[PDB]
Amino acid sequence: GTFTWTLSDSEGKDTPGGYCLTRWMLIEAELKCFGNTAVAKCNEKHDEEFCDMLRLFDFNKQAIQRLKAPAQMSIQLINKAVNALINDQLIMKNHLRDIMCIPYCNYSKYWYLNHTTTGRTSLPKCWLVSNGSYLNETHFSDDIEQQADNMITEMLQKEYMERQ
Amino acid sequence: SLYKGVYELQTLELNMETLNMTMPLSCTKNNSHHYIMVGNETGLELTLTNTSIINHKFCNLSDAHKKNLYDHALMSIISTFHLSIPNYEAMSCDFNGGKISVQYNLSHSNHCGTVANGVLQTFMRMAWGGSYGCGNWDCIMTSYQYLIIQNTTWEDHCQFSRPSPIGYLGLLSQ
Amino acid sequence: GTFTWTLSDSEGKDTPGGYCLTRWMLIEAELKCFGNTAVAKCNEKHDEEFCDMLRLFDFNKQAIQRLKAPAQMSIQLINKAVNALINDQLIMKNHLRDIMCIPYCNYSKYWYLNHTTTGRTSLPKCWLVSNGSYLNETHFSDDIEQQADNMITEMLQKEYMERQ
Amino acid sequence: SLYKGVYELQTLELNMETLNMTMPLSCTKNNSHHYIMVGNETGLELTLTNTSIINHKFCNLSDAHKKNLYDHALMSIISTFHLSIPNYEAMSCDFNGGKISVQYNLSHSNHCGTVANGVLQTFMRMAWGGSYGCGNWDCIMTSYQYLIIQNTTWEDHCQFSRPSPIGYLGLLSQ
Amino acid sequence: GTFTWTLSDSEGKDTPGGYCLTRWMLIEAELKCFGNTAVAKCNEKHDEEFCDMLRLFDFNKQAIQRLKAPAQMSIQLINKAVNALINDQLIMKNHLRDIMCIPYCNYSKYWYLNHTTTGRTSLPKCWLVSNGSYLNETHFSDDIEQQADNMITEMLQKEYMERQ
Amino acid sequence: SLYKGVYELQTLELNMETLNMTMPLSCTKNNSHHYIMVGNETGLELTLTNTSIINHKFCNLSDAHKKNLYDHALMSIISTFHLSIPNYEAMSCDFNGGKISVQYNLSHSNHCGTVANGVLQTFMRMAWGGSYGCGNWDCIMTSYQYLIIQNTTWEDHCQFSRPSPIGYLGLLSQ
Ligand SMILES: *[C@@H]1O[C@H](CO)[C@@H](O[C@@H]2O[C@H](CO)[C@@H](O[C@@H]3O[C@H](CO[C@H]4O[C@H](CO)[C@@H](O)[C@H](O)[C@@H]4O)[C@@H](O)[C@H](O[C@H]4O[C@H](CO)[C@@H](O)[C@H](O)[C@@H]4O)[C@@H]3O)[C@H](O)[C@H]2NC(C)=O)[C@H](O)[C@H]1NC(C)=O
Ligand SMILES: *[C@@H]1O[C@H](CO)[C@@H](O[C@@H]2O[C@H](CO)[C@@H](O[C@@H]3O[C@H](CO[C@H]4O[C@H](CO)[C@@H](O)[C@H](O)[C@@H]4O)[C@@H](O)[C@H](O[C@H]4O[C@H](CO)[C@@H](O)[C@H](O)[C@@H]4O)[C@@H]3O)[C@H](O)[C@H]2NC(C)=O)[C@H](O)[C@H]1NC(C)=O
Ligand SMILES: *[C@@H]1O[C@H](CO)[C@@H](O[C@@H]2O[C@H](CO)[C@@H](O[C@@H]3O[C@H](CO[C@H]4O[C@H](CO)[C@@H](O)[C@H](O)[C@@H]4O)[C@@H](O)[C@H](O[C@H]4O[C@H](CO)[C@@H](O)[C@H](O)[C@@H]4O)[C@@H]3O)[C@H](O)[C@H]2NC(C)=O)[C@H](O)[C@H]1NC(C)=O
Ligand SMILES: *[C@@H]1O[C@H](CO)[C@@H](O[C@@H]2O[C@H](CO)[C@@H](O[C@@H]3O[C@H](CO)[C@@H](O)[C@H](O)[C@@H]3O)[C@H](O)[C@H]2NC(C)=O)[C@H](O)[C@H]1NC(C)=O
Ligand SMILES: *[C@@H]1O[C@H](CO)[C@@H](O[C@@H]2O[C@H](CO)[C@@H](O[C@@H]3O[C@H](CO)[C@@H](O)[C@H](O)[C@@H]3O)[C@H](O)[C@H]2NC(C)=O)[C@H](O)[C@H]1NC(C)=O
Ligand SMILES: *[C@@H]1O[C@H](CO)[C@@H](O[C@@H]2O[C@H](CO)[C@@H](O[C@@H]3O[C@H](CO)[C@@H](O)[C@H](O)[C@@H]3O)[C@H](O)[C@H]2NC(C)=O)[C@H](O)[C@H]1NC(C)=O
Ligand SMILES: *[C@@H]1O[C@H](CO)[C@@H](O[C@@H]2O[C@H](CO)[C@@H](O)[C@H](O)[C@H]2NC(C)=O)[C@H](O)[C@H]1NC(C)=O
Ligand SMILES: *[C@@H]1O[C@H](CO)[C@@H](O[C@@H]2O[C@H](CO)[C@@H](O)[C@H](O)[C@H]2NC(C)=O)[C@H](O)[C@H]1NC(C)=O
Ligand SMILES: *[C@@H]1O[C@H](CO)[C@@H](O[C@@H]2O[C@H](CO)[C@@H](O)[C@H](O)[C@H]2NC(C)=O)[C@H](O)[C@H]1NC(C)=O
Ligand SMILES: *[C@@H]1O[C@H](CO)[C@@H](O[C@@H]2O[C@H](CO)[C@@H](O)[C@H](O)[C@H]2NC(C)=O)[C@H](O)[C@H]1NC(C)=O
Ligand SMILES: *[C@@H]1O[C@H](CO)[C@@H](O[C@@H]2O[C@H](CO)[C@@H](O)[C@H](O)[C@H]2NC(C)=O)[C@H](O)[C@H]1NC(C)=O
Ligand SMILES: *[C@@H]1O[C@H](CO)[C@@H](O[C@@H]2O[C@H](CO)[C@@H](O)[C@H](O)[C@H]2NC(C)=O)[C@H](O)[C@H]1NC(C)=O
Ligand SMILES: *[C@@H]1O[C@H](CO)[C@@H](O[C@@H]2O[C@H](CO)[C@@H](O)[C@H](O)[C@H]2NC(C)=O)[C@H](O)[C@H]1NC(C)=O
Ligand SMILES: *[C@@H]1O[C@H](CO)[C@@H](O[C@@H]2O[C@H](CO)[C@@H](O)[C@H](O)[C@H]2NC(C)=O)[C@H](O)[C@H]1NC(C)=O
Ligand SMILES: *[C@@H]1O[C@H](CO)[C@@H](O[C@@H]2O[C@H](CO)[C@@H](O)[C@H](O)[C@H]2NC(C)=O)[C@H](O)[C@H]1NC(C)=O
Ligand SMILES: *[C@@H]1O[C@H](CO)[C@@H](O[C@@H]2O[C@H](CO)[C@@H](O)[C@H](O)[C@H]2NC(C)=O)[C@H](O)[C@H]1NC(C)=O
Ligand SMILES: *[C@@H]1O[C@H](CO)[C@@H](O[C@@H]2O[C@H](CO)[C@@H](O)[C@H](O)[C@H]2NC(C)=O)[C@H](O)[C@H]1NC(C)=O
Ligand SMILES: *[C@@H]1O[C@H](CO)[C@@H](O[C@@H]2O[C@H](CO)[C@@H](O)[C@H](O)[C@H]2NC(C)=O)[C@H](O)[C@H]1NC(C)=O
Repeated sequence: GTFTWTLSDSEGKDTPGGYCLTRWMLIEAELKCFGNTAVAKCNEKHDEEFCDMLRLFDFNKQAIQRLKAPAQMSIQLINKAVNALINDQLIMKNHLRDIMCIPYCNYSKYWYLNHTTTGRTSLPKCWLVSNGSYLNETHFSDDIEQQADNMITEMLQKEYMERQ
Repeated sequence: SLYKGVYELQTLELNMETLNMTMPLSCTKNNSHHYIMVGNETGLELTLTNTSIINHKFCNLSDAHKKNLYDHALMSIISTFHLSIPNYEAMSCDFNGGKISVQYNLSHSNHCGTVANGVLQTFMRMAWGGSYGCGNWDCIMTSYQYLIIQNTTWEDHCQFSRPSPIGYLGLLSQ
Repeated sequence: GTFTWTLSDSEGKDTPGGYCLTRWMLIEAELKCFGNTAVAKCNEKHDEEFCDMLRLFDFNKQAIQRLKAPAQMSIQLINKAVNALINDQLIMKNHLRDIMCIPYCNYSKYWYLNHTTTGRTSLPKCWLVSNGSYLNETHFSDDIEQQADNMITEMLQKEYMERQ
Repeated sequence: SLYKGVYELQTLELNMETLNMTMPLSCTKNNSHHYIMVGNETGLELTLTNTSIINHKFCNLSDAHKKNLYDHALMSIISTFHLSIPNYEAMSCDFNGGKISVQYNLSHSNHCGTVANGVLQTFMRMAWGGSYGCGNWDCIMTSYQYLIIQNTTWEDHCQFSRPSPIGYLGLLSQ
Repeated sequence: GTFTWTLSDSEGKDTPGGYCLTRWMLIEAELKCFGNTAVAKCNEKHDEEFCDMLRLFDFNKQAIQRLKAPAQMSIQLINKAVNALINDQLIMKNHLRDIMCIPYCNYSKYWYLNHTTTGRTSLPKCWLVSNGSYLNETHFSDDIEQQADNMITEMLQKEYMERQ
Repeated sequence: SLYKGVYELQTLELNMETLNMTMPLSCTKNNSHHYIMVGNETGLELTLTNTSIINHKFCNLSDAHKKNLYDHALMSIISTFHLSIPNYEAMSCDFNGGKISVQYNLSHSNHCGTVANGVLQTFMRMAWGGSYGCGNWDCIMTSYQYLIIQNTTWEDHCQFSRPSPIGYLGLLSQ
């Protein structure tokens, strides 16, 4: 019950921890699961494209399972629900970046770091595009490394405080 | 590729098609065709042409619901597009039978400020695709004279893009 | 002056610390005060029903004390102020949960943990309802315990860093 | 009840009645009656009936402010309710004298898409109470033919609920 | 690349770290630069007037440099972009405070602490006004000191964890 | 001044004039004059007077764009102000030639609820300045009979204030 970003309050207790995306939810991929700590970051972050997409999937799951009603789109339901589920500022910033020919997120692919042998995952970040294609890791090599360092720092700080 | 010795860079790609049951998805084929899809059965094509389908100089939109309408979802989507456009009545509409369609007259005299642009801008906003000469978007124009909105069937319409709820949702946010 | 969630900047300096709710503000209860640390969490949290209610009371107090004007409702004032004071997303999520028959907050009662002999309080969370009644602590026992552990962790981390 | 040995679970309940001086509070009595209250003196009842109060086929709403209106707060609340409803003129209004009242005709031919539902949905939204068969809320209907909005006095109207600012505020947010 | 509050993703790599405001951006002042750590706070803070102003300047810079188009105001661009760049709640709270004759931020001057010999800076906070003039540091002496203590605490906590 | 021994209190002041190329700035001179400026060339004065400029009892606003309009930016700003005001047609407009101007008739019979107040309130909101008797802002009135909006040139208009984008942006947020 460490996830507040979700609509219902059940989701966390079912999977042992973390949050899983099944095969059907992914393109050309098998089941992937992210650590509880990283997923829980969406509870407070109010600036991440991944978290909003994650929330839409959670919503969709609930709508399908909860509404016994014929599965017609309830347009009224979406029009009502979107204000609660989506951060419109992210939508507009990516729209704005596209307008100004600045690399931006088009909500496709997400890139994350995975610490070898431990399977420790960062929360995924959006893989930016410009001029009809994706940007190379070379352009944003620096950001990739910043995330690696952020993960290292958390690991060490935890060890020190656990040791205390 | 290991960063700082131990962190592998790994990728994830989302399948947004699974969201088709609750929200419309926008997917494009090329600069002339954008497609909005509902569920696994229907949708509307948005297309740019130099020909017409409607010979009317008027839009019978309110009559489309006065008559029992053909699909609340589609009428809602069409209305949303129209409501977004700032107005001016440069629109003709048919809505006769199950085949529902609307046509906009993208006419102008300098084009800056016309509703024809309001239509073009909304059209592009509805389906970003990859949006590919970095000028201002504010007063733009295209070569096509007309915009057609028409019902269609569940086939193809996904090239240079994949279905995404973002277009529709973005307009709701506006 | 550790509270930024308030409208005026005076509120904290008056009571020794923390924030108090008088008898008149509570149902069938006497004065209750919460610790400064917990109250201050509302400065950054943007997802808590309790904090928005707390803010409305603070607003109300200021409107009554500040406006010398006949106490008519200024509808225009509320219509103007609400956008700043209330997180509409919380309102809509609880509305949505009700629609989908998912337990939700109806802004009534709030449940908190109190560490014995020290009086250390968590910030209160909303007590959910469904099908005309309140949910038992059994259904959300897990969340209650998560909060207890969160409080324990903070206590220990503080002791260790204070010791350093 | 001590969690982890030392944490007592303790409860708090808010008195929202103290907010009556600055914002309207919504409180219900049953499925036929919802009450909106102002200050410590007045308010409006919202009720579902199968009888009528207004014999008009028209609403003299603008005339209600043309004439010096009877209370800006109440006119504002009434207007807000009406503005929320998507439109269609299935409303009749009196507003003659201090007793102000409005009546909606909840008429329909399949009911999905009617303004009668827009009214029913807004009505319920305005006063959640405890909202108690998990179907879609989008196209719903009730047994009552009419909705009456009328001034009233400061008595009772709180059963299965307590006064709360949430209903009103939620509509402002929309 | 530690700044996410910006529109483009380049801004951080250019200046060695931190964020600089040139002479042209300041009134009666020469170049000033703030530390990276403090600036980065705007990535998560959703309640600070300084951060929104900072963002407008960043936007302006990009619009001028990126748009090759004649520099006419694109009103449509601003009307579109503002929703993403400005926290309207701050605008409304200051508006509300002014209405109620409560000291408020009018987005003019900002006050910060600077640790001597190290040049360590807090993120600036808005200097409030009321009744046609600025408030004295005496009225908000307490807040100034709270910030000084917050900086001290961070310094010490870092030293202890670095030592671990 | 060192706090806790080591922290100097230092100040920063922002120059918002550098933002003139992308967004309008509001700057005042006194209670009778508020000025909105664009780029480094033009702007609109907002002024409170007891005289008139327009002898019309009507506003030719739509004709202002029907005719090739004189500046999209200014027409947009004027429209925005007008749209903000809740309505009532107590407005006359000229827009003839490059000199564009509008005049509002701030007429009332008790003033509470008139559009004249809607205009006064928006006017003040547009340019806070320093806003300097703590009564409610809701139903206020001034001594001036008319509001004039008129094009002007790039001179002065900054006393007791400095240019700021906040006024305009605040109205967009509303
Ligand atoms: C975010 O931004 C990125 C970057 O622009 C977009 O990425 C593009 O995604 C599209 C769709 O996945 C790629 O387009 C093409 O997809 C074809 C698959 O569909 C075909 O077959 C079905 C039937 O099964 C038909 O219905 C359909 O009409 C098509 O005929 C591929 O076959 C295409 O292959 C061609 O290009 C590749 C190069 O990538 C060559 O190797 C092939 O030989 C062939 O010539 C093609 O892949 C498009 O390529 C992607 N671009 C890039 C740079 O990767 C994202 O779509 C966008 N948004 C989201 C939400 O993801
Ligand atoms: C959030 O959701 C919860 C759960 O549904 C709601 O909780 C309900 O709250 C109401 C109001 O407090 C409870 O309703 C009844 O209140 C009566 C008190 O008012 C009476 O007297 C006044 C005069 O003083 C009259 O004006 C008024 O009309 C009433 O006649 C009690 O007397 C009722 O008692 C009956 O039920 C209890 C069981 O609880 C029996 O023991 C009694 O003998 C008697 O039969 C009753 O309490 C309602 O019971 C609460 N429900 C639950 C499950 O607790 C919240 O109101 C809602 N929102 C907010 C903001 O709180
Ligand atoms: C936030 O709130 C604060 C507090 O109210 C406002 O601060 C005021 O700012 C204004 C403008 O900076 C100060 O007003 C006066 O500015 C004059 C400068 O402009 C003159 O010269 C130009 C040509 O160069 C002309 O175009 C223009 O019309 C003016 O003639 C000064 O000359 C004035 O000086 C007078 O007052 C001072 C006292 O401060 C005396 O010492 C002088 O001798 C003289 O009598 C004056 O400074 C105003 O004083 C400031 N008030 C306070 C309390 O500091 C902010 O503007 C507001 N918003 C923002 C965004 O900053
Ligand atoms: C629209 O989205 C739905 C998902 O929301 C897509 O349908 C899903 O298709 C997969 C693969 O066929 C089904 O997976 C398997 O289904 C069986 C039977 O239910 C189950 O026993 C397996 O364990 C597994 O889950 C999935 O259930 C099904 N979901 C639903 C709700 O039907 C649908 O194909 C999408 N439509 C379009 C046009 O893309
Ligand atoms: C609407 O809300 C107001 C509160 O905002 C309620 O009035 C309050 O009632 C309490 C109890 O009677 C008063 O408490 C005591 O008042 C005396 C005299 O002021 C004071 O000396 C005591 O120390 C104590 O505060 C409280 O002051 C009063 N507040 C106000 C502003 O009048 C009112 O009853 C509510 N109305 C309804 C219909 O519920
Ligand atoms: C409206 O804002 C622009 C800034 O966005 C103001 O123009 C700026 O004026 C300064 C001082 O004259 C220029 O600084 C210097 O310019 C030269 C030549 O470009 C350069 O070599 C120096 O290193 C330095 O940057 C600045 O470039 C110029 N910026 C632009 C975009 O023109 C303008 O004065 C403001 N208008 C009003 C009415 O206040
Ligand atoms: C991070 O790397 C580990 C190690 O490969 C991944 O764990 C494996 O995931 C695959 C997924 O198909 C399983 O088949 C393996 O059994 C897992 N264990 C190992 C040690 O291989 C982990 O999934 C990666 N993280 C993510 C989110 O993909
Ligand atoms: C987008 O694709 C469509 C479909 O292939 C192209 O339109 C077709 O053009 C041929 C040749 O003129 C006609 O026979 C088909 O009937 C047309 N199909 C449709 C659906 O109109 C269209 O020209 C392409 N546009 C761009 C910009 O590439
Ligand atoms: C869109 O849907 C309509 C029906 O909802 C289709 O119209 C049918 O068209 C066929 C072929 O001409 C007729 O035999 C049917 O009688 C029509 N039905 C009705 C009630 O309109 C239309 O063809 C579809 N359009 C596309 C492009 O798929
Ligand atoms: C639609 O028709 C118009 C009018 O013929 C086309 O616009 C002209 O195209 C010729 C080339 O064939 C150019 O030399 C002219 O300069 C164009 N006119 C203008 C005002 O630019 C237009 O290209 C046609 N559109 C499509 C999609 O075929
Ligand atoms: C947590 O528990 C302590 C201990 O009971 C509470 O402190 C008491 O509160 C009551 C309230 O009526 C006072 O009468 C007592 O004098 C307080 N002291 C003790 C030791 O009993 C504290 O209030 C509780 N926390 C909350 C928020 O209720
Ligand atoms: C809600 O309560 C009201 C008030 O008790 C009920 O309406 C009353 O019904 C009696 C008997 O027909 C009449 O004599 C009263 O005049 C009615 N009062 C009012 C205010 O209309 C109403 O039926 C109840 N509704 C539900 C769903 O329980
Ligand atoms: C609502 O308020 C109005 C007055 O604002 C009340 O109307 C009065 O009703 C009594 C009884 O019939 C008359 O004697 C008065 O002359 C009326 N005054 C005016 C000016 O209308 C009305 O009764 C109230 N309604 C309720 C249900 O309380
Ligand atoms: C209002 O009047 C209508 C019409 O008489 C009532 O609706 C019918 O009620 C009978 C039972 O008396 C049912 O058998 C019918 O099937 C109902 N009609 C429909 C279309 O469902 C309605 O119940 C009355 N409403 C109230 C609140 O008394
Ligand atoms: C905090 O204080 C230090 C020490 O004065 C400032 O660093 C100096 O800034 C001035 C700015 O003109 C430079 O000329 C000096 O060379 C800098 N070094 C020293 C040691 O004087 C620092 O800028 C201050 N912080 C801020 C944000 O103003
Ligand atoms: C605000 O300043 C203006 C400009 O000085 C004042 O209006 C001037 O008044 C003189 C004397 O009547 C006239 O000759 C000028 O033509 C007026 N100028 C303008 C632009 O109207 C105005 O009275 C001042 N208002 C306040 C409240 O101080
Ligand atoms: C505002 O701008 C207009 C032009 O855009 C100015 O109008 C001109 O005024 C002069 C002096 O009377 C005439 O010679 C020009 O022919 C006018 N041009 C047009 C096309 O209107 C007007 O004076 C400006 N107003 C202010 C106060 O600066
Ligand atoms: C505009 O004209 C009106 C009408 O003459 C002025 O209002 C009156 O001013 C006299 C003083 O000259 C007061 O004794 C009256 O009480 C005022 N009337 C009202 C209804 O209050 C008004 O002051 C003039 N406005 C300006 C800016 O000069």
